Amino acid sequence: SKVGGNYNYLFRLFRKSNLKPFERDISTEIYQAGSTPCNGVEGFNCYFPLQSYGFQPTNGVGYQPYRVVVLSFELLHAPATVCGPKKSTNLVKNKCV
Amino acid sequence: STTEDLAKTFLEKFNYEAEELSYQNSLASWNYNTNITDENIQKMNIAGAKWSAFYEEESQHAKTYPLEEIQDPIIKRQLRALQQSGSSVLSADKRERLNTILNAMSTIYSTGKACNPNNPQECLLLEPGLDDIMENSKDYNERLWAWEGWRSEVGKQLRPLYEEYVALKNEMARANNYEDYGDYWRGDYEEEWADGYNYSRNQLIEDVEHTFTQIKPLYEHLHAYVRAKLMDAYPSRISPTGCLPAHLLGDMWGRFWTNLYPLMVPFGQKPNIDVTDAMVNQSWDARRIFKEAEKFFVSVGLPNMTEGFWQNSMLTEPGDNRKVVCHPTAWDLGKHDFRIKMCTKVTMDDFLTAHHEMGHIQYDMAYAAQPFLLRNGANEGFHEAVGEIMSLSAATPNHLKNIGLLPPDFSEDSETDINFLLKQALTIVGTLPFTYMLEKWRWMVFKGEIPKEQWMQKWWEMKRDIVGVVEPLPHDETYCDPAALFHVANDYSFIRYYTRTIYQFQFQEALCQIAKHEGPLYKCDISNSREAGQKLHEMLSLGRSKPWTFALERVVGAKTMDVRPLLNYFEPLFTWLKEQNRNSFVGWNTDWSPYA
Repeated sequence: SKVGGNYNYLFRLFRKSNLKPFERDISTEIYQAGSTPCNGVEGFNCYFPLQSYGFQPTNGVGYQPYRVVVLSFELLHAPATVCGPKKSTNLVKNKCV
Repeated sequence: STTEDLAKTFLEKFNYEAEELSYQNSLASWNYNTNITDENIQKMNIAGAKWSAFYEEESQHAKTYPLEEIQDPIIKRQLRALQQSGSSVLSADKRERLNTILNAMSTIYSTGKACNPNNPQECLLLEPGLDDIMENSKDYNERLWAWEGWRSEVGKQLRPLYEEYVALKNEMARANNYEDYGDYWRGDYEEEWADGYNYSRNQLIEDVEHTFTQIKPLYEHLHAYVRAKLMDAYPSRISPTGCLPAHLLGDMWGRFWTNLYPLMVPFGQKPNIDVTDAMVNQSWDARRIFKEAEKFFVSVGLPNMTEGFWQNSMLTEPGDNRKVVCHPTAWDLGKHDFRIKMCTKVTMDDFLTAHHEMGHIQYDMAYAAQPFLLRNGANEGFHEAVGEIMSLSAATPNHLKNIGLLPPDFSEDSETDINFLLKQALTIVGTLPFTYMLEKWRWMVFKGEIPKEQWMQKWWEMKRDIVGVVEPLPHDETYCDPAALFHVANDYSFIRYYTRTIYQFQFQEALCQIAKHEGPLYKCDISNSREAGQKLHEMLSLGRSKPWTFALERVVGAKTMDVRPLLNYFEPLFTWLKEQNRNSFVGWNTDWSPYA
C-alpha cells in the first residue's frame, strides 16, 4: 500500500457463475442482471465490475494485504530434478565400514 | 428476472463506492474537527459537498427499483430507506423554500451576540458569565436578561421564518401519506414481517399514556415533588397558592433543573465526594487509568485494542496553532479502522467518560460484523442505556474503590445509599416533565389535537400541572422565550430519555436474575458476571432483522419493558419522595399570578 493514493492497483469483485478447479479468470465484461438486455454496456440492469485499490495508509487490518502463495505440488510422473537437497559426510579409511 | 438479486448487488455496490465516500467522510469529519485550514474548509465547502451527491441519485434510482418481485425480505426495508420518497414526492419549490430558510437561520445563528445591561462593552457570548451565575448562584433578574435577550435577538428575526417552516412542515408530511411532520419523524419504530409482534402508527398513542398513567401516580406526585421541593425558596414573591414564574426553567426549555434544590436542602452539611487533593498529591494520569480500565474490563474478560486505533487518535490537547475543542467523543472510521478522541486531564468524570468510551468500544463492536447498510443493534432503544449501565454501576462506591480512589479501611453503611438516593433526588429528577411533555404533545399534534398559536396557553394549564413554570410576561406572537437554545431551535423529539430510564433498570434486573442475583434495582450490579459475560457480549450481537419482542425474549426472556418496576422500584424512591415530604407540604397551590 502506497501513501499518495494507490489508484494504480485494482480489485475485482464479481462474475457470472461458478467455476471449475484450477483455472485463471480475467473476466471484465458487463454482467446482464435483469430482464432488460445489456448490449455490453452499463444501463438498464447492467453492471461493470472493475474497481481500483485507491489505498491510503489508513485502510484496516482485514483490508490490509495478505500475500497468499498456494504452493501447488501437483503430483505427476517425472524424475523431478526438484525433489530436495541431499547431504553428505566425511569418509574414514582402513576400517570396517 | 426477479429484482432481489439486482437490489442486493445494488446495495452492495452502494456499500463499495459510498463506503469509499463514507470512509473518507468519517476521516474527513475527524480531520475537520482536528485541523482548521482554509483548503480543508474549501474541502468542507466543495469536497464535502461531494458527499450529498450520490445518495440522492440512487435514492432516485432505487425509487425506480421495485418492491413486488422480491423474495429474501431484507430489501423491503432497504428501499423504504433507499427509495426515500418521503419529502421527494412533493415539490422542489416547497423543499427549496424551507431549505433556504434553514440556510438563513444557520447564518444568523452563526453570527450572534447579546450582552450586559447599562454596560455594552463587557459583553457576554452566553459562554462565560451571567448564565453560569444563574446556575452556580440564584440570580433572578440576571437569568431574566440572558434568556429574554437570547431569544429577543434570534427568535424575533426568525419568528415568521420559523412559523412558516413549522406550518409548511405540517402540510408536507400531511401529504407524506403520514399524518404530519412528526409522524414523518415517527417513521422510525415501525416493524413487521414476523408473526405476532407488529407495531402500528396508531396503537402507540394509547399504551405510552398507560405507562405514563403508570408514571402518573408517581408523576402527579413527582409533580407534587418539585412543586414541594421549591417551597423554602421565596415567601414574598411567590405565593404558596401561585404559579411559579417562567425564568426558573434551568435552561431555555428547562433541559436541566437542579437550581433551587441546595437552598431547599434539609441536610447539606456533609460535602460531596472530593478527592482532588489526593490526585494532586499522587498525580495519576490518563495513561495509568487507561490500563486501569483495560484490566478492569479484563476482570470481566475483554481484550486490548489494535495499532491503527491510536496512531491517529490524539489523546492530549494540541494547543499552539492547531486549535481543537475539548469535547470527548467516540468515533469510527470503518473497514477495520476505528479511532477515538478525548482531551486529557485528571478528573473522576473524565475517567468515567473514558470507561464510557471503552464500554462503548465493546458495545458497538457489537454490530461491526453486519453488512454495511445494516450495522446496528436490534432496535435503537437499547442504545442509550446499555451505553451507561457499567458507568452508572461504577458511580456506586464498589468500582470507584476497585479503581483505587479510596482506602480499604472504609466500612459499608446504608446511610451512603440513603444520601446517594437523596443526591439523585436533588440532581436528576428535573427533565422528565418536559421530556414527556414534548413526547405527548408531539403524538397529539402529530395526530392533530393541539394548535400552534395557543401553544403557550394550552401549555400553561399543562405546565402548571407538569413542572410549574408560567410566564410572568405572557408571550404573544411577538415576545420570545422558547428558542434561546439550539436543540429545539432545530426541532427534535424526546422519547429517548424515557426509554433509557425505564430500560436500564430492566437490563440490570434481568442480568442479575439470569446471573441469579436478588435485591433492589438501585443495588443490582453487573460486575463479575462472566457466566453471563458471554451473554452480556451476546446481549450485544443482535443485528436489525427481528421485531423487538424476539430480541427481548432471547436476551433476557421478558418480551416487554416492565413498569411494575416503575411503580415498585420507586416503591422505596416513591416513598422517599413521600418520606422526605412526610413532614412537608404535599402540594403547592396554583392560582395566584405575578402580574395579575
